[PDB]
Amino acid sequence: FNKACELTDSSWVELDEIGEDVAPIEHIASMRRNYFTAEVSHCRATEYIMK
Amino acid sequence: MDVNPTLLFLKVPVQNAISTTFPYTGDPPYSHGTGTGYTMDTVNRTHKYSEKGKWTTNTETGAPQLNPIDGPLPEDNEPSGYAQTDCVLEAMAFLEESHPGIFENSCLETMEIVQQTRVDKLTQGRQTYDWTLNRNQPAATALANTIEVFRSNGLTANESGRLIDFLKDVMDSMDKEEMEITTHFQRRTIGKKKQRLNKRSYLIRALTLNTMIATPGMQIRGFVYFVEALARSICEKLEQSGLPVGGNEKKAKLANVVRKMMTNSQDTELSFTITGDNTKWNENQNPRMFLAMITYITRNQPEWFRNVLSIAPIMFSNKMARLGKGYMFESKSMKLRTQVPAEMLANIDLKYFNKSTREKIEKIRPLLIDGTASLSPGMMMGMFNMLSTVLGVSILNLGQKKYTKTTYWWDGLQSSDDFALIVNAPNHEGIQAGVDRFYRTCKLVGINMSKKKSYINRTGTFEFTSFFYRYGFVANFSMELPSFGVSGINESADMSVGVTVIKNNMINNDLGPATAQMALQLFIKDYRYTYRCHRGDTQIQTRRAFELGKLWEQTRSKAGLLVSDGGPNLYNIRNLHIPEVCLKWELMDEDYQGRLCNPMNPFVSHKEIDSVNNAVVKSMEYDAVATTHSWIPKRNRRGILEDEQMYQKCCNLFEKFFPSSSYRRPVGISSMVEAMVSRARIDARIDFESGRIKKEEFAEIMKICSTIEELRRQ
Amino acid sequence: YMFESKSMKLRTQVPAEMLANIDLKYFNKSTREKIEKIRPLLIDGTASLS
Ligand SMILES: [Mg+2]
Repeated sequence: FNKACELTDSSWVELDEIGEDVAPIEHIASMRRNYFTAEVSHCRATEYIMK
Repeated sequence: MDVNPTLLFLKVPVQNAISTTFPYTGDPPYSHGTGTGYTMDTVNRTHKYSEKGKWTTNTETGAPQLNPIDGPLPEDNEPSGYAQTDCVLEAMAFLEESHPGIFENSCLETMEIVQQTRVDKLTQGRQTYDWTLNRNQPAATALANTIEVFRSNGLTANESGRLIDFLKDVMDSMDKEEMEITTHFQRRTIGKKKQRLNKRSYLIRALTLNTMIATPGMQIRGFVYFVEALARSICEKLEQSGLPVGGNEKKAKLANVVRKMMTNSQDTELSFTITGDNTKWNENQNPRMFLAMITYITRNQPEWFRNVLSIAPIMFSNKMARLGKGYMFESKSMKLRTQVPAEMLANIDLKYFNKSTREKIEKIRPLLIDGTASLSPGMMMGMFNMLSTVLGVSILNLGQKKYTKTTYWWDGLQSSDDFALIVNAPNHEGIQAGVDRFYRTCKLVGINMSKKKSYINRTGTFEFTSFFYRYGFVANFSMELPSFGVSGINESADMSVGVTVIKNNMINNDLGPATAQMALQLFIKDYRYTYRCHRGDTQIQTRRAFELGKLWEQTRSKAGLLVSDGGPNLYNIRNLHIPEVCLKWELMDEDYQGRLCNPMNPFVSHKEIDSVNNAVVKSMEYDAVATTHSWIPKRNRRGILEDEQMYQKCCNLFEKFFPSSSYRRPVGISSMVEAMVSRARIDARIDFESGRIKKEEFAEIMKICSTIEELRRQ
Repeated sequence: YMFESKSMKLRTQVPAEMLANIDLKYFNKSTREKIEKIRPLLIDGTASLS
């Protein structure tokens, strides 16, 4: 579990595209989503998921 | 450093972070926890709880039966089903007193439902124990088979087309001296088989519960259905109930009750909340108690109504429980495996079974009749939930300060399985006395509250059917995250359903904006993978990739093509509600627009309205444009009916002559065949008149129509 | 100066005391060119003009 909750060298997720943000809440949502993705775009658990 | 997320509950209160205590997101992939041994344990424990009652011998099935009603008062805290009829009647009397006219109006609505209902409603149930073939079968096929058998046995009341007529037909059947079952052998040659069932055999088959938890036969669907209609009508008018409301109304009910009990509390009153569960709900609900409460409910009513409502508890009180497939025996010396059906379990030695199974068989042998165990006391799940809720609400309503005659008084909800009491009193002695009185009254009525699963804390926090209340904040996790994968109807239907479910979760399920965006991303990726419709530009080398590439190289406005045709995804929190074909209609190329929406394409199929732009999961409705991507996927695949599809074959060729038949339930007094005959004659005449048909076809059509007339007259 | 973001529908104002050290991406071509020209003079939020 400890090795699972740690980061890796490369990115283990390539989530697809969405429509362009227009609404301000869409922009806040994009910000939050990108921050979370960067937070867990390389984590080990993501490697497990993709594999 | 060791990761230990449970320590997180030292800062974030448990209710706030409850999402972490729910492991699975979806159905766990094992689906275990059932078997014949479990049914044996259930029967043994149910008869144990009621053991101190009277033992009688039924005059029809000859099986022993148990009667705990009006039994000796419980002396210990073990679960007891020794309910008293006088006490339940007094509780119902007080409930009517505090809600006058509820029983009467509920009875009127139930009478309306009884009068108007139809037979075909019973094709909307779940897997059903077809007694005719003596096995589980679909509701529709089981109903068709029962209708066939009744027709072959000279019972055709259900032909009228009314559910109560089918109930009268069952009434006629069960008093019949013998029942004849006919079966076909479908290969190599076809034959016939006839079987004769005496009165007792058919009687036992009618009062059986196939266990796979259990499902009764078509004999006992209608009566429970009508009793459920009555219970639902009564509960709809009760504030303390928990059914049959949805997710949004549950929060309102919880908030209302908690505010009512807390604010009304004065500065000198102490309040407590008991979050509780019932020890064993369906194992201590004696059918006689429900019969007594239904008798009280249907006082001063038409006799036919009283009897239709009273049959269900009467039928359930003498019910039989089946013992499933049987047992498996394995020998290591010769690595030899065999299956022993439960039927012979009555007359098989007790050396092949371990100690626990030996005890089970020893206890269940005296109650075993014709391979089925007679379970008079107790009940099964999923049938009398609402009436049990009514009884619980009655005992709760008994708590009003006027009844208690003392300072303490209680209230709260009841959703059958679980509940949440709230008790107000001057001192902690008052709280103790109130809880003691509530517990003793629940015991007298025959209800056991799970002492281990029930805990009491000062008012402000509790739980109720997966709804966690904390100082006004209610957290909902009854269903948890839904399934965001492609549902699997077709391309357009799956896309619309996915976007719509994301939107509905955002509106109701408190889902977040970023969470919705990620869910949309995951769904679009899953869709593209599943349907081999990857982007026309991208190279993934699927079976469909070449044609998508050619299409992409052909068109001009590549932003207009659908996702399933190799186009960009254009959804967002903005336009989740817009159907795809509309959302990018303006961008669509003229030729692609014409082809994709050509209504003469051979890939479009539409079914009856009830299955158009709607999917069954509960059911949900989606919006989509009927394009070339609305195809329907291929179908995958002892029977009383000679041709299982005779009815389906018959309804078809009606839609041909009368397309409107697909849309609205057609109504007419003429038989069908004459309807097709007249329509065909008129159509052929007008077709000849136009000039697109010649003389030979007209002559052939009229000869054929005349011949059909002669065939039907004779 | 006054900046506005149409995407988020927001408005803000910045004083001249912070104009000495600030990004030039916000402003347009002419305004950024003028800022570039006058950057080496702003002393304590006050240009020097002999
Ligand atoms: Mg509870």
